[PDB]
Amino acid sequence: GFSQIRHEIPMLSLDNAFSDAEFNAFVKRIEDRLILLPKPLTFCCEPKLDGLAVSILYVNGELTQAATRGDGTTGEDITANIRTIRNVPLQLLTDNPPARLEVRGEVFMPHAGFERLNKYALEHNEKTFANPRNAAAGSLRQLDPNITSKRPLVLNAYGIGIAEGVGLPTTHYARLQWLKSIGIPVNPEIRLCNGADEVLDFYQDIQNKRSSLGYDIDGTVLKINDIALQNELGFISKAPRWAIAYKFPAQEELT
Amino acid sequence: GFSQIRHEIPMLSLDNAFSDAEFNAFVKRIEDRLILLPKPLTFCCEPKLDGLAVSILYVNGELTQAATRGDGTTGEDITANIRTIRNVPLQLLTDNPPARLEVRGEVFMPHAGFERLNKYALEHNEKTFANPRNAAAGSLRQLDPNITSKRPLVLNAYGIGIAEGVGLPTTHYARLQWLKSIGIPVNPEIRLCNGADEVLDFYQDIQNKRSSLGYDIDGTVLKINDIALQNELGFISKAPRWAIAYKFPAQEELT
Ligand SMILES: CC(C)(CNC(=O)c1ccc(Oc2ccccc2)cc1)c1ccc2c(N)nc(N)nc2n1
Ligand SMILES: CC(C)(CNC(=O)c1ccc(Oc2ccccc2)cc1)c1ccc2c(N)nc(N)nc2n1
Repeated sequence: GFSQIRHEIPMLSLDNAFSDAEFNAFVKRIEDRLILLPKPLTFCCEPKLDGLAVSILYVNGELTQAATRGDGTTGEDITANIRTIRNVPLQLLTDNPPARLEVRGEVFMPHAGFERLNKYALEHNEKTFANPRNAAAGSLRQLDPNITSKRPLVLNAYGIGIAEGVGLPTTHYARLQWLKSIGIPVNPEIRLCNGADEVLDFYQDIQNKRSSLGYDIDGTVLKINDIALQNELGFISKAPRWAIAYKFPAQEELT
Repeated sequence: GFSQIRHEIPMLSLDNAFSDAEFNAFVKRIEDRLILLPKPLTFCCEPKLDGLAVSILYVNGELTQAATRGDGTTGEDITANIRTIRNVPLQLLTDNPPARLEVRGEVFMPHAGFERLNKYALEHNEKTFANPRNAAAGSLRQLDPNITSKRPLVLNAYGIGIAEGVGLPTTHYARLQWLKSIGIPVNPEIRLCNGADEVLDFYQDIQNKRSSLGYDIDGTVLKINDIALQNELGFISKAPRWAIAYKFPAQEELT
């Protein structure tokens, strides 16, 4: 199979909200927690794309390795597969590439590609992919990078992991803009919002085009723009490093 | 339904190991991480019981509230249900109860009870419980605490959450012994181990009696005994507090 890769920096998951009610609930939880509410709190609002999350490493501007999210802590080495994705640059353009930079984002299959692939499948006696999401995951997680080569995949960056030879801007949005400039792809629907009301609008606007843009949008990820606040706000951890459950082999049936 | 309760302190999950290989892997990961290996590292080795995890709160010795684990961050108020569990004390015996103490452990159904309950079910035209685990969960999560009253449940403590009017000992094992003395039930199979080899023995010994003791044992949870090291070792977190995914309502079918 694929070589396993332990992410130097974790690939955390997200809590979900399925209503404005739960969303404000989330906001309030933050306000209280924050030492002093800046008023009115700015969120970097970006669309959540339907696909597979991946981590790409750049060493002095050169794409050197990539992996799948895995369990969030260990993924699979899909470097070669990643190089086949056109919109993924092999070289960051800056003249001053950080020592090491880890770009994170969604790999996905737009409607046109998805539709074409499935047309081919059906007409050639092969189960079609249920959705662009699943199609993406399979197209990408290929032992033979040539197959991945022929699948229409696209990368939309949303974050950074390791980062050394740099002093990243203080705001997430500023960071995404930097990633753009150095040649990395990031969704253009990302906007800045002040206060729930404003965010909720973003939510509505995006939802009213979750499929109209040419690709699938799962929902919207809302993040506090100010990096300092992020550090302050913390991480809703779970599972200790000092312990572990060593489970017994499954119970067998009678007979 | 049940009133929701947000755990003041989280109810973390555990990583698993299904082989000595993965176990040592876990140990090594710790040794490296630790600033200085004390040699040879002591683990509090306790059996992992098959059932439901619960959190019981004592205010000045009095059981005042209890809840289910939920998603680890929010559970259900099952206080009344808990009071029906015999081996759960309503009053900690010490003359000096902490301001507030939160005891955590597994609620479960031993073989005898499980078997009896199911005998009744079958003979009265009712689906039997597949296992003591499931039977426990259902017997406990009852809107009517009287039903829970008639199900044979048992509590085996394994940890502490909130703790105020106290200065808990420096070792987990010391802490469990304290919980015993103040009247709380804890599994007697808990032993102390030095170095993998020793732990691995515990693993074998317990596995060779995972059902022979009169109740079901899932596996064995291994923890570093020294609380200081625990703090040092940290928490393998996942999910930020500064962000959240606001998902769109599910996709609908054609027609
Ligand atoms: C926000 C984050 C959860 C990424 N963030 C991280 O993975 C992450 C990881 C370690 C961090 O810091 C730590 C460093 C060391 C230890 C622990 C935490 C901080 C953020 C996320 C996840 C999924 C997303 C998605 N599908 N679409 C969009 N648009 N954005 C998304 N954003
Ligand atoms: C070790 C722990 C994961 C409990 N520990 C915690 O829930 C926990 C929670 C917050 C902690 O500290 C924090 C406080 C605030 C924020 C974050 C962490 C530390 C431990 C656990 C889980 C399941 C067990 C089981 N089925 N059987 C046995 N025998 N032991 C078990 N032990």
